[PDB]
Amino acid sequence: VIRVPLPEGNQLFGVVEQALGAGWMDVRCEDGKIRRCRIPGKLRRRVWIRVGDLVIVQPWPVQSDKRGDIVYRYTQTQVDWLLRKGKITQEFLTG
Amino acid sequence: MAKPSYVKFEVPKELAEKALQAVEIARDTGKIRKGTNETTKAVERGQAKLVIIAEDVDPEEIVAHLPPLCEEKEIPYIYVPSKKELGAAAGIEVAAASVAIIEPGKARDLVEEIAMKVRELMK
Amino acid sequence: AKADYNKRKPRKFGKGARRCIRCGQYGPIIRIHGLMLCRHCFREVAPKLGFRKYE
Amino acid sequence: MGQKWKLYIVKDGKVIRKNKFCPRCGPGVFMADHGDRWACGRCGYTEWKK
Amino acid sequence: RKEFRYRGYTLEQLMNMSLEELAKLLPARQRRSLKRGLTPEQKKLLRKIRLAKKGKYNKPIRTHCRDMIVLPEMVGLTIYVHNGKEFVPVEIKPEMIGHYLGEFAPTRKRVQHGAPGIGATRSSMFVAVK
RNA sequence: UUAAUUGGAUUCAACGCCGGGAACCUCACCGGGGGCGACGGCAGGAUGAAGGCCAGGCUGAAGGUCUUGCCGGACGCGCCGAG
Ligand SMILES: [Mg+2]
Ligand SMILES: [Zn+2]
Repeated sequence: VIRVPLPEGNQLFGVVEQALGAGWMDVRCEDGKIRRCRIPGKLRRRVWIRVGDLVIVQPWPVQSDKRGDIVYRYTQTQVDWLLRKGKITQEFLTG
Repeated sequence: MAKPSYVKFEVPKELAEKALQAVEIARDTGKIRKGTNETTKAVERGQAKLVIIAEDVDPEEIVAHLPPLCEEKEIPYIYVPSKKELGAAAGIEVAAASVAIIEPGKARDLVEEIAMKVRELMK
Repeated sequence: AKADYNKRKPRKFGKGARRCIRCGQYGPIIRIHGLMLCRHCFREVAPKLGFRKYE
Repeated sequence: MGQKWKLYIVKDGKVIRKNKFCPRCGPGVFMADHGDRWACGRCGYTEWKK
Repeated sequence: RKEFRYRGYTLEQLMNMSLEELAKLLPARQRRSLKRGLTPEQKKLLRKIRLAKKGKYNKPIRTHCRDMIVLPEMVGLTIYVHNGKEFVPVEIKPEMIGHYLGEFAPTRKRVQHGAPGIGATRSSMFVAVK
C-alpha cells in the first residue's frame, strides 16, 4: 500500500502557526491546548521545516498542554495525498 | 512365495545355507535384481537365474505369484527362511523377498548341486 | 518434467544472443573481425593480444 | 506409500495374465486398462485397446 | 446503407469464402500475416473459437494473444483480451475484420494533470534545497 | 499522471552521458505461473521411496496439478543445521 507517518503509538500531528524563536513552534492541532514543539538533533541537518507543512511530532505525558517533538516531516507528495482517505480534515488548517 | 501359514512342504538347511550365503559371493561378481515385483517380468520372460522366493509377505494377495507361474516356466529356485540375511545377502537393510540375480558368478557348484536337488525334490 | 522450468530458450539475435567470452555480460560487445569481448575487458587485455597504441 | 501391485489375473493351477506385453520394448512390461485405449503407460500407444 | 459491405461482398457472402481468396481483400499487413502461417498460440485459440461457434464450449474465451487478426468467424461473439493486468471484454461487430484484436483493449490510463511542484521551473530549484 | 511509468549523474567537470538507436531477450520495473537445498543428521524405505507418460479437466498455455493407471529401481526439505 503506502508507508506514511500515521499516528503510531502516541504520535501527534503538527501544523504550526509561528516560530517564537530558538526552535519553539506553536502548533495548532485538533486537540485545543497550545502545544510548543521542539526538535531533536538527527534532522536539524538534512531537512527544512516551515509553516503549512503538516508533519508528525510526539507529545509528552507531562501536563498534556504544551508538548510535541518532531521525529519526521512530510513531503508535498503526501501532505495533500492524506485528504482523500480523510485521515485528517484540512479544516483544522483554515479554522 | 507364501507365509508359513501355507503348508506347501518343509524347508531343509543345506539349501538355506548354500543358497542364502551364496549371494554375497554372488553379488560381488554379478548383478542383483532384488524386490518382488521387479523380477516378475524377467521371469515372465524367463530371465531368472537363481530365484529364491521368500516366506514373509502378507496379506495373502501378492504372496503367491511364481508358484502359480511355476507350472508355466522352469524356475530354478529354492525356498527362503527369512528376510534379514535376504536384504543383507545383497544391497540394503529392508525385508527382502526374492533376490533373483542373473549371472551369479564364481558360485556355480552350489547351483549344480542345490538347484537340481530342489528340481528333483518337487516344483 | 522438472527439467522444463529452469531451462532457457535458444535465441539467435538481439542483445541476449551473445555474451562476453571472459566476463559474461550482455550489452556493449565488440564484433569487429570476430573476437567477442566487452568494451571493458578488451581495454585491459589488448596489449597481450598484440595490439599497440601509436596515436 | 501403501501396497499396489496385484490383480494380474491369476489363480492356482494355471495363469493367464490380464494385460499383454509391450510391443515397443521387449516382452514382460504390461499395458494400461484405462477403458478406451491401451495407453502403454510410458512409450505412447493408442490402439483403442483390444 | 444498413447492410455492411466490405469490398462489395456482404457478410454471409464472405462468411463462406476461403482464406487464400480472402486475403486479396485485406490491406498489406494482414495479407502478409495470413501468408506466413498462424502462430501456434493462435492455432490453439482458433481451435477454441470454432468449437464455441458450433454448439460446444459455453464458457468465456480468454487469451493473451493481442496479435490475432479479427476474422469472419469471430463476428457475433464476445471474446476477451489481456491489457496487462486484467481481461477486458470486446464485443466483436462487423467493421472490425482486418483490425488487430488488441487494438480495442487500451493499455494506459488517460492522464489528468495536477500542479507543478518543486523543480518544475528555475524559480523553485535552489530556493528549496537550501 | 500511473498497477509500473526501474535506476546513477546537477556549475565549470549532469543533460545524442552510462558506448543507453529498449517490440520478445537486454531488465534491474508492475500482473500471473512454475522449478532450485553439494553435505551431516530426523520421521520413512526392495511388501517397494526419489523420480517419469498416451487421453481429459483447471488454466492465457501447459502431465504444472487432479481424473486415469502405466513405468522406473534405491534413496529420503514431510523435519534441523548448513550451502
Ligand atoms: Mg522488456
Ligand atoms: Zn568482458
